Amino acid sequence: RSSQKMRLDNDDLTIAISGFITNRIGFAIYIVLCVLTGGIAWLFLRWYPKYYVKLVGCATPFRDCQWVVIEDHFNKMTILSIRVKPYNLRELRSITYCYYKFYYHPVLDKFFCCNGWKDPQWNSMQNARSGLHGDEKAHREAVFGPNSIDVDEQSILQLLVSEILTPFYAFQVFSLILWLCDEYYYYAAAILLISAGSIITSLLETKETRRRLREMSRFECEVRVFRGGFWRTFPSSDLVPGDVYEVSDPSLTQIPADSLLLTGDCIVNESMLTGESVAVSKTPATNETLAKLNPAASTFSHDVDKHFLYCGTKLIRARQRLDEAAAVALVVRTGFNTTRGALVRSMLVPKFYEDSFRYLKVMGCLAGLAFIVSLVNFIRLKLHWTLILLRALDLLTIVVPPALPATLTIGTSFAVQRLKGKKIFCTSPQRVNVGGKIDLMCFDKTGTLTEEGLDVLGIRVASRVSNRFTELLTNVDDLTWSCDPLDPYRAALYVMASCHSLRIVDGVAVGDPLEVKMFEFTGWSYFIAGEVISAPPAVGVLRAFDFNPLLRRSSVIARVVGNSGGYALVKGSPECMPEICRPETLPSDFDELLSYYTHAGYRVIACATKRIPKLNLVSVNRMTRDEVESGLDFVGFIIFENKLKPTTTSVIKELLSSNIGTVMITGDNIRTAVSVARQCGIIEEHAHCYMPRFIEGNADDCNAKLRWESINNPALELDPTDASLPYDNIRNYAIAVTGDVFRWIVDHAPTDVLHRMLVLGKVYARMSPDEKQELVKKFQSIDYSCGFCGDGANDCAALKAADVGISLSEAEASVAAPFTSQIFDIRCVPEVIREGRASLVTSFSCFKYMSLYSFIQFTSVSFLYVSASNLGDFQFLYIDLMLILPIAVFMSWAGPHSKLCAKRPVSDLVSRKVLVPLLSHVFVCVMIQALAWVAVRQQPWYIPPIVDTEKSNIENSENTTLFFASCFEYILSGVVLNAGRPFRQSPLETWPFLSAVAVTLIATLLMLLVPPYWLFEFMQLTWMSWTFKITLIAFGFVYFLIAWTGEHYLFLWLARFLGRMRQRKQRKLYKIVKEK
Ligand code: BEF
Ligand SMILES: [Mg+2]
Repeated sequence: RSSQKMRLDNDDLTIAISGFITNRIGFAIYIVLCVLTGGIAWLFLRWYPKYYVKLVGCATPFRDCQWVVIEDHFNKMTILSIRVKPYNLRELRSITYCYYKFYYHPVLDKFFCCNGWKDPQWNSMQNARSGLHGDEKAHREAVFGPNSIDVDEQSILQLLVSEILTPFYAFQVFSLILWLCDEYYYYAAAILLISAGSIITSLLETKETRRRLREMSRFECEVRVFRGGFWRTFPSSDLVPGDVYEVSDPSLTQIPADSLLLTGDCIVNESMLTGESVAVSKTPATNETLAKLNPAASTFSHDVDKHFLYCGTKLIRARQRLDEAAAVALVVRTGFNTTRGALVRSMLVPKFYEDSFRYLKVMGCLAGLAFIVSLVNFIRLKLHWTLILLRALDLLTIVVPPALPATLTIGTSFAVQRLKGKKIFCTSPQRVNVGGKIDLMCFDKTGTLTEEGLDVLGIRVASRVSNRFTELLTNVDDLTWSCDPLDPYRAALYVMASCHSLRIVDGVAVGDPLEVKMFEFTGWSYFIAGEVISAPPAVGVLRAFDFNPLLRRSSVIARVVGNSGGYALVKGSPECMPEICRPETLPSDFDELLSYYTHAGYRVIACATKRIPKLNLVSVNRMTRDEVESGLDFVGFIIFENKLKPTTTSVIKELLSSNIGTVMITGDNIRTAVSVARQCGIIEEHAHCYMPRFIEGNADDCNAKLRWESINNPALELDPTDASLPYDNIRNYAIAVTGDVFRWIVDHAPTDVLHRMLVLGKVYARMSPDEKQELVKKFQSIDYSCGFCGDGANDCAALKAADVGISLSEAEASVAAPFTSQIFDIRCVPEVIREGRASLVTSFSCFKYMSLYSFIQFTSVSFLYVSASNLGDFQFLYIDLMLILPIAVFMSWAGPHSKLCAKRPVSDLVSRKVLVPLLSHVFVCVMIQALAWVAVRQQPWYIPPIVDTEKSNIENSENTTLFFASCFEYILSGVVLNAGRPFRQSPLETWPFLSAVAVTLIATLLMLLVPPYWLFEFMQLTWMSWTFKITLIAFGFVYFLIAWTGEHYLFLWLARFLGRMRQRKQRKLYKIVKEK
């Protein structure tokens, strides 16, 4: 065999592998053998390697191969090499591509994806609790390896060539060489140092930020592993499949590796990997799950899910110790194979400046014509042969300025610093300019909009005087004073505060996460719990009949200090309670209130009490459970909820103000996602909802029909044959799609169902990571640009597909986003949007200015190549150093405004609104230069330029006039082409830029009006007339006025005028279509 095609199911790649030996016996044209090119051939074949491979390697079978080459379906090429190890076949020939680790098979002569995955013959029969008896940490750790070591930025060269190395290098290097050959001492060095400093600074900054963020993601833990029948502590990075450890140990807080409980139980919280906001319980494996276990499965059935622990899931509680341990666990998948890991690896597999590429190619095309005409004129004047190339090739390096990327990078860093000054850290500087075109902002529910746990909302009390519920009573302070365990209020306070199996450790209890929050809601101090000292008596606890799967309630026998008798306090599930309680106490509104509080997403809990007169140390053990819950008295409801973060609503309001659509994408259920949306503002307060349900046939059938119904009032609907419009509070509505209906729609849709759904859909629930990324792709296909404020691994993949990615937890693997935040809130988005818009407008301003610079320079030179006399060699330097770089750099020294606006900056460079003002600025600048030149042509003397010689003489009156006019144009155009009040702070407010402009203009005025004689010789000036010296000032002033008035009024009007003359986004059509 000599080739192979894989099939990668986790991410569709279908890679192609082919093996090649190293150089031939004769390799005289190898990359370094082409030393005549040196680095040129290296550059040529670094990106496109087909010639590289055809030059070097020939086909060899995989048995004797020396390096393999990998080809995915993007037609993107890569080259890897095999490794070698001499023990268990006699050699593990293998390769590694994007963290997939492919093993050779000496028997069938093909590659395999880790031989699939292992199900050991010794493991999983009945009892794999023996442990790794002997040497099974060396003979088996070689195959599997350590736990999730990512990369150390393989070499600096890839980072340099990807993040920083712009395509402008070739012409820039040629320009530096030409200037070196043309006696440019100062400016070549200035350009080289500025570019090198900026690039090295960027590379070092990004490397250090990446290191700082990656070091925190290690999360290394310690575990008490069985080895050979002994108990030994070990680091978390020393585990292989078939190795037992223990869970009940207090020092453990996160599951090390994906596992399978064998003895005991536990309660865990899988929030981040799935999205559910409810803690889950686990149970052992009964020798039937072990046989029905294939670790290769992408997602398990319900049983094996019920017995697994997922790596990274937070451990809440375990069966406590009796010196021993009661929660052992087996290890099945370690490394990248873990479910949390597989998202990280599959994230990295898939690999505006093109406008600058267009400008570069157009400028090169124009430089061709300029070169042609310059050579024609030079050969017409038959000047010295050497001087028919150098000064006839400076045209190219002055029509394609090389100082552009440096100033763009500096302007970007002036915003990256402001971002890092607000606790927001950026790991990819390019995305800042993408922040100014966000037209949709997607969120997540658990962890970003709302806190990650359940919080008690209030207490409802079933009075005994009138069988009617009472108000919400959100605070215990009002609870204590309320009156009518004979009093139901106290019988509710006791059950909230006492009656729980909590084990306090450090003044804050640890245990089941439901009654804990209840305990802190009570606020008392904790086998007796005395009330807060700031009148409630002291409660005593005797014995607890705790939770049972069959009977959903728990009970406690308590004794008040003051009273002689005792009480039985029970807390349970309202579904089963009424058959226990005394029927003449239920307030007849039980069903309605329960249904109301359940159909909104909340969760409820019922309390009941029973007085018992005779209680002693004997009857406590004598009486069984049934007598405790024989007949009791209902008290009321304890209502949970999913609390919002305190500041989310204001941020959502401000985003809705500035005409930015918002949607919510979650993984929880829909019944609470709708209510969470309705509280904050994503859905309007009175807007209806509409859900699509299969009228007949599940997602299996391709012919199934879908009915779009309401939620609050069934039997009502909007159109299905498809209009997504109200059939037959009606102008506003929103569609909330489940997680399987969306899959069926994307599988089958008339392309109008999908589009109207995507325009109207607001609250998606039960969505999976692949569903999330397909949704983001469809969102971008209808011509959006959607940011994503995700926080967990469950939505890591989407964070890569979005245009702008934010994150809320740098600790976990959500570092995929180009951004990262250290203040966990939604208060992070408006700042990013503001900075993005300001950076966009500043980048366009600087780009237009630096592209007008070239035309100024070219016109000034071309008025002079008629007589073959350049500007000089020091006026060039003054213009290119003291005039451009200060103005161009300091024009980006500002910050964004404080408040958002409904407006939006332009985003397309080649549009008919960024280019027309530029060309008209050119057509006023050339007008004023040629005007001054004509003004000096006739009225003043000395106007003859010296006839052509071997050395192009440069002391004329056609040099000095077109040097001052050019200088004034540089300064004033730099002032005018600015970004002011609409998206930045007022220029008058910030001093650096305006003071730089003032000092430079004073310098020029001093050099013109009364020039020092030593400087009058240092440059090649010539004497002028007082009147003409005033005239130059007048020309500068009128350029200022004309440029300002045109830039604010004229050229935008002419833009629309020419657009209308030329008259002779897939969405924003559907909105009008469905306006009703
Ligand atoms: F925690 Be979220 F659902 F990504
Ligand atoms: Mg999550």
